[PDB]
Amino acid sequence: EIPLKYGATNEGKRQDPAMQKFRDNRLGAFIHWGLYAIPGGEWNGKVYGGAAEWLKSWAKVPADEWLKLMDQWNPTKFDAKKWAKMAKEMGTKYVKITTKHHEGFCLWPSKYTKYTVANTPYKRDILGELVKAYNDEGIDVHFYFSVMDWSNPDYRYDIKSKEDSIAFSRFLEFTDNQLKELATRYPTVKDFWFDGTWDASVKKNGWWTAHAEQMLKELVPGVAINSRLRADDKGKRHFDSNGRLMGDYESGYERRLPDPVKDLKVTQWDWEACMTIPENQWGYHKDWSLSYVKTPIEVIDRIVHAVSMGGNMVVNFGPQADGDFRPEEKAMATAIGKWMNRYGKAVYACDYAGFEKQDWGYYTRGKNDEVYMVVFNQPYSERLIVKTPKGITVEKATLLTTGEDITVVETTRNEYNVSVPKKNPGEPYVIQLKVRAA
Ligand SMILES: C#C[C@@H]1N[C@@H](C)[C@@H](O)[C@H]1O
Repeated sequence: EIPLKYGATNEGKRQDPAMQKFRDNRLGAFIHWGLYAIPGGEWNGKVYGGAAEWLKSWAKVPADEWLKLMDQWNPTKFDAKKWAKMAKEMGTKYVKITTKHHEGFCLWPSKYTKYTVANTPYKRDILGELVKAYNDEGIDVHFYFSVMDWSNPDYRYDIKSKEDSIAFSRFLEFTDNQLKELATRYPTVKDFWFDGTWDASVKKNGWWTAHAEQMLKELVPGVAINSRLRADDKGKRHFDSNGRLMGDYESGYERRLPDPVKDLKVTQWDWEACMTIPENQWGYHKDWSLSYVKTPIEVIDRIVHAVSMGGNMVVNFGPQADGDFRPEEKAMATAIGKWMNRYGKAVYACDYAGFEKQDWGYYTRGKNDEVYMVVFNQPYSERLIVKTPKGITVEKATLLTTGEDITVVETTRNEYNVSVPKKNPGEPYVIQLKVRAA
């Protein structure tokens, strides 16, 4: 045991109702909206292939010139109520919103900088409009916050002098102020998801990360805080020097997911994954033909994968400069929505089932020990292999949509062949099992 003052706080998984809710939600959407939406990946006639929200970096644009985009910020098609309806129709139980990205432009009228929605032609408090609209639909709201801030010159990448230390100490107070502001202006917030905490300046200031966590939990009862915020005394991030998880949930699976056979360790803690529709674009990019774009079933597969291993999944959207969503994103949300409406009993409020992974797809476990087989790969054998843990038998199988009974044949001790449905469902589908222990 190494002694640590700013290491892990939590024991195991939080089991208060607020965390249970965060967990049971399972499916979320991510919104990346900021000034980067205006150029849409293009600067000075040149289209850059990197992530559009990092365009300031790719095109080497100075802060003053970048933040001048505020003068064109006028999303006349924006309508918080439509956005919330879209999220509702997709089947998302929560939404995570970029309050401020690396660029430093704030979607709420912060008192602590001039780079906010207030100083734009649009003027209005976008974030407040969204919080109300989503909450009205019964959708929880979570706040993305970039610690790294390219708009504030007291920011430092590292601490190489007392001068740097002085500047950065001012920067951390500025940050605390924005955070307190967010927590008190918008007290229904359920989570803060920190990003841009990877620089050596932050790694050297673990105490501040632990402080930010404590500060926000005092202000917002039951609020959740991601692991990404946190560094310990030694600069170890996410998990501390004694290997204990910091924050309330693990938050490293970004555009990738744990292996279903090798990474079972993740079922021991809460966690949340996020993903993009193209290969790597979070903010709006005008040309999606530049990388592979996932199909709905590919996205659905990742959602169920996450849940099968006891984690949440958040699918990202990068709204247009005008405040509307591109056609591809509307189609995606609608498709995910249709499927969740039919099969979401195997997703919402479900968890790791403790069964050995099989090739046809994923198991999930319901709140009353339902075991759901979510089938993505249809075997030509017409038989779906189910190997049970010790002491578990399978008493019945049922097609979720129709209620029809599905033949279960015992092949060996602890193994069965569950038949495919008489009629091929033509899409990833669910069979529900009734199981019994000894
Ligand atoms: C890097 C990086 C950032 N982290 C992802 C969640 C996006 O915000 C991306 O731009």
